Amino acid sequence: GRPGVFRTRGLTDEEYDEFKKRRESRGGKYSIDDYLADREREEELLERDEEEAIFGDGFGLKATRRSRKAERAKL
Repeated sequence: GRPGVFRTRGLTDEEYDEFKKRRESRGGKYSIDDYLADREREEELLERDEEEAIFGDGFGLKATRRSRKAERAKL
């Protein structure tokens, strides 16, 4: 335990700028820990899933549906 009113963990200008933007989004009511919590997401979301076919056995979310053969695209 420590009396750290404002933490950082290791936020560079870019992460902090994002944080500022995100904090402005909250009208200033956005502490670093709120950011750090979603940062715990961002890093998880930084890799996997979006690389196609990681979020399960399929990749339908981002499947390249070219669909050049569709006489009835909407039924």
